[PDB]
Amino acid sequence: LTLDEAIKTTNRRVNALENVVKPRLENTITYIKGELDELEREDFFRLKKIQG
Amino acid sequence: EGTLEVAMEYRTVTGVAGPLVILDKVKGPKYYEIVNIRLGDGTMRRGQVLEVDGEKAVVQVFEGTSGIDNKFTTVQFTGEVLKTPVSLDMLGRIFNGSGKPIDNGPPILPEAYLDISGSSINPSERTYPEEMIQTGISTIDVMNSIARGQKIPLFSAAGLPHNEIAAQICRQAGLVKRGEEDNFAIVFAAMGVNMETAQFFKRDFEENGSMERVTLFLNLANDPTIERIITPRIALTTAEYLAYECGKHVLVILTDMSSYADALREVSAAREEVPGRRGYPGYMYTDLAQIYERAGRIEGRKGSITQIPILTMPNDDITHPTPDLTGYITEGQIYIDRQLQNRQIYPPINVLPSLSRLMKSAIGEGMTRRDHSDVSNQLYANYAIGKDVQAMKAVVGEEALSSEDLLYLEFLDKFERKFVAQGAYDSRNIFQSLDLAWTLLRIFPRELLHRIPGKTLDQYYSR
Amino acid sequence: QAWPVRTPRPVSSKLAADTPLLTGQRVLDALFPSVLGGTCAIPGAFGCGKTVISQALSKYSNSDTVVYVGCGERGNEMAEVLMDFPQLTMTLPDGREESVMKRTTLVANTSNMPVAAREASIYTGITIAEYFRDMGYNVSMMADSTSRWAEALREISGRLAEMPADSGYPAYLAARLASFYERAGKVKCLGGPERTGSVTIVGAVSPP
Amino acid sequence: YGYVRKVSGPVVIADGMNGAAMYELVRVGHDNLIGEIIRLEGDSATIQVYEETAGLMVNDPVLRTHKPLSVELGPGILGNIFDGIQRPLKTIAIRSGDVYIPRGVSVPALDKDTLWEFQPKKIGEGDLLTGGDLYATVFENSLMQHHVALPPDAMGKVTYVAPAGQYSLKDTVLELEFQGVKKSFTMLQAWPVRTPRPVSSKLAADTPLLTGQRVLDALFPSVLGGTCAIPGAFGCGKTVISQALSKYSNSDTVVYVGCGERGNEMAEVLMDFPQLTMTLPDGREESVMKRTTLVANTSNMPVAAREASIYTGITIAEYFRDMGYNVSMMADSTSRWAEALREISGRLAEMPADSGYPAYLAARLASFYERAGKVKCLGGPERTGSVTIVGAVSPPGGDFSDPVTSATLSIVQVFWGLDKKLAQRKHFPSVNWLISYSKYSTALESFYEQFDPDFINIRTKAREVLQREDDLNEIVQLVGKDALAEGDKITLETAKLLREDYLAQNAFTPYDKFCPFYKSVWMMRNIIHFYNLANQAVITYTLIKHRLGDLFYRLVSQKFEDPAEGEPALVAKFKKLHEDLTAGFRALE
Repeated sequence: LTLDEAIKTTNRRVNALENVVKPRLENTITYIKGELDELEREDFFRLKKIQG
Repeated sequence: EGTLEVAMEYRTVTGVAGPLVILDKVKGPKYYEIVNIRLGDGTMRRGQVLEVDGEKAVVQVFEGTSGIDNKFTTVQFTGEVLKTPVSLDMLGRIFNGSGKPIDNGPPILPEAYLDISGSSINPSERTYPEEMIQTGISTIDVMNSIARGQKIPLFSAAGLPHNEIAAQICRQAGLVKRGEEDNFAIVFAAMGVNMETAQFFKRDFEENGSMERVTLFLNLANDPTIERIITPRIALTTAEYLAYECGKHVLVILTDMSSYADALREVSAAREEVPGRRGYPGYMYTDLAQIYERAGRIEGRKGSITQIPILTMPNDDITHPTPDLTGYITEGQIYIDRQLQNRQIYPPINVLPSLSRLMKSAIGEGMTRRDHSDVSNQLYANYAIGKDVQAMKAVVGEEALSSEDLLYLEFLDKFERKFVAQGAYDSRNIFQSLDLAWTLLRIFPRELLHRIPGKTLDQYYSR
Repeated sequence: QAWPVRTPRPVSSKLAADTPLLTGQRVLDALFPSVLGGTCAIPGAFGCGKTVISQALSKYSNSDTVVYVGCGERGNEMAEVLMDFPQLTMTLPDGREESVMKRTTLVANTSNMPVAAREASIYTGITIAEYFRDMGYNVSMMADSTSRWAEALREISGRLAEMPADSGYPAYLAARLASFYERAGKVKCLGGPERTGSVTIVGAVSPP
Repeated sequence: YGYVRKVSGPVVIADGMNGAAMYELVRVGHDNLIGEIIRLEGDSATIQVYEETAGLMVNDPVLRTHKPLSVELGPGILGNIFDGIQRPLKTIAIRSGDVYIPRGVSVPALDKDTLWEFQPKKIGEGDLLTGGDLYATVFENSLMQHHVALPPDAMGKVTYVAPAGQYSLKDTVLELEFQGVKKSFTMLQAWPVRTPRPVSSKLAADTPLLTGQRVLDALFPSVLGGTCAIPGAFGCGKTVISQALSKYSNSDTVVYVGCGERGNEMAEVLMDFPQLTMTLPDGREESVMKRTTLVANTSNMPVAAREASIYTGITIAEYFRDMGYNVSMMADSTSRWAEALREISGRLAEMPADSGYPAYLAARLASFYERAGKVKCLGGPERTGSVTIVGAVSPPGGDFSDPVTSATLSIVQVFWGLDKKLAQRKHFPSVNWLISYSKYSTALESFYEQFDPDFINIRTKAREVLQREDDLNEIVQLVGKDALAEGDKITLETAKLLREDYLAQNAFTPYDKFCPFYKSVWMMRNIIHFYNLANQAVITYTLIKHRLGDLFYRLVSQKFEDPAEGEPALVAKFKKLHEDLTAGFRALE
């Protein structure tokens, strides 16, 4: 019984929890770098264009 | 007729930066006028005038700005937008990215010069696709079928056999036959393909003997990145001439649409335009529309343009901007799974994300069977339940599959084993495959089936 | 008549809407109802083909008139609409048999059509519905892919080199979209008799 | 003629250059600082100077070169050491005496005063010749004969042929006239790095790259003129494979290209190559440097030179292939090259793309990699060479998701996949069989069957055994070896024997330093045939295991045999061992 419970918990952690978190980390990385960093350069580039 | 004029040759080139060549003192420029630039060395390359302001002109050269001298290069303004000399004789030949004949053959004698990026069809005159297609592969035809005029791409990550699938479809392409002059003529765009893939395409097409009805627009990765953007335009313009202006149905194929997306990204980053998601241009939706949104059937003409693009998820992610916008525009998806490839299945078509938004009209009584829709819906829906059962078995154990869940698991196993798999040259007919599809649906009890009514399949009979 | 396309049609006094929109769908009219005069919005991410709900609502709504003004949508949907609305039919309380195409107009421009015309599409649609409302009817619309009229905004803001606000969209995007959506609602019209027509904005926003 | 006007860090603006051309290299200042032209706005130019621009003076002269970034080819290209911008490090060190690289060195790429033995072909003084014709060959050194190809984009009837003798590059070895005008050609050819070398036809690769390692030769073969990828960051596997390629590979030449790596690492590798020596099949002993060229650009080198080193190396490889030699390039760190490109893009303020790399990174990597392949030569006499790239990759933390890694995996046909886990487990080959693949096996099958029609079937069976190895792995993991059947136990034992006896090499040991394809094929046959013959007998696994001890020892020793006995003796021994194993498996059944 104890081994069954522990194996269920371990399998759930391996399959559900970690594979739930890692996409969340990837989406958070993409949202910050893929958008905010790109916008910051674009904003500054447009400002430099205005100055020129 | 209005008297002709020789194009003015300028030498006032007064600035080069990136891929953009600046000019000054231009006398009466024209937007998107094609200009061929002759360098001081004498070599010539083409280019378009992107922005026209005052008497200036910001030209985007094609073969690259390298070798352009601000006091020895000459630019000639033809005064006309880019035009592809389409002709009926163009069939059975191979052309470069811009259209240079590369089959050691004489150039095209144009029946009519036609401008690329032709105007849209008045949607009042637009009609609806109403006929199925016999490509020669079972799983695409049986479920998420393709209509004669329907656009639908292939989603397949890098390294997958999607090129082989495209070649097999093109070689085995044909009408349902339920005629040869109007039979499928295939325009085969090739944006950013490898040299080995190019030789493979040429040899495979020459081997099937259907060179008489197939046109190759090859554009290697060695060719300039901007020249890849005009390859789909030229291919679709030639397809438009063949279909609407000559009659024969055209099955347009474009490989590596992700390469076209990369070309768009490079060109946009060159001019420093407003970036959408993942740094792609903010107008990529409109460009992918102007590429894709030409498949269809026009009312007054008997032609039909069927579109079968081939995308490639970069990180094997459906959320990437290119496949996402495509799925927004492309009216359906035929999906290819790497996981099924790991199981050594030659046509790794995963049917769970694959749906044809026009299948509801391709099916009917004129073709197929009256139980097509319900059987397709069941083999589409029970796969998800089988996947859920597999996940539950993985996270709990083999004992979790009850008298009902184990049935779903067996359904999934047999569905992945027999139904999806097919021969590398097997032309599996619909009814012979639909019998096995019915058997797969009948693995589950004939009363637990919720969505399908029993009578629909009961009209059909086994053996 | 004639009317500026950006200036809203004048009215007597807007008033609260208290009549449900009988869409004929279980989910739309049972759990998450909509009122005849309210504003809706369907995200419908890629691959969902949200326009099926749009077409069903236009076919089977209790609204007297429908203005399907799909902007940036695929032409095949417009072909489907033009092909099926006449051959499809509905019945009225008088007992006669008639088509739904007798009351549906399309101001739609496809995605391959020029970009700048999309804002004009949206505004012409809303003004035509406003006119049909001032007639007194319970007119409604549904603008397919209003998010395309944000690509239309930014593809112009880029040429003007306006300062990007968020993801490239200009700053006034929310302001303009509110100015569009805020034209719905039941209202006593101008002049007698006491018409009390409404208008419904069932928008569709496609997210990346 | 030409003076600077604005010097803002690397960027330099020079007036009075109306005739300048885009991407034309230029000499800046008295110190002869070298930089490339970027924008030609107005009558002025714009130059980014590679070396540090500190100390430039306004109105200091700027001297044009009328040539893009180019490399001077010809005799003496082999053996030496060159920087990213084609600067001979050895001769610079000798001339300047000191160790530091002078800021503004002007030493020519190859010594134009040294003498080389020259002899023309049988061509006549009034014959006709065209671009790519091989009119002479030169003994640059022993056993590395150098053909002298008439440069492309040059043709005409022969006017003068230099008779055989001692000559230098400054001598006018050839003169000819196409039209009434006549041109005289020396032994030095200049070619821009960006422009590829002219080709007649891109052939289909039809000969494997015998690296001398069994795992690469048989499990995941690579073909001449084919791309290759290595995830090399630790374990010295990149050094091991580079040494194997230099010493035993079929290539007649090797061109190592190192960009932007650790300086001491390049010191170690550039001191390792001279120590490396290879014996000739004729029994002669040579030095690998006599056929090796090295282009090393450390991190201290200017970023533009770091980006240009790869193109310099690939152009050198193409020039070598122009005379039909089989040459292999080795990009030390493509990740460093991509980082250098990123730094250059950031300098140019180009719009950032995915993960910060410029949007053309994938396109430029594909353009570079597309130059590899077996190609028919240009001009007569008829011959064919090849250029194969074995450029490695350094993914961050091993995550094959960075754009460099993704593009490389999308372009490269064959990926060998060194694994740090095997290195931790003391694996000399360190090649992970679970991730490596060879997409060129379908094209190579012609030669594979011509050599041995059963070899391809053996390879397929070995792939199936490897696939079942992990299956048996989790089988033992979950229930143990007890639940394995006799056939399953035999399959597991054979997979373990293959992994620990043939799929792994011993490198350092003299007997397993080089693995001939003959020995590899016989070992694979003696393993797979024995595996089957034991398999169909299911017989108790314990009984056959007890009675196959001699057969197991023979199978293990089938790789312990040194190549001294040669192919005829080792093949006979392996055949006898296989026959004995078959007899023992069949008679005892």
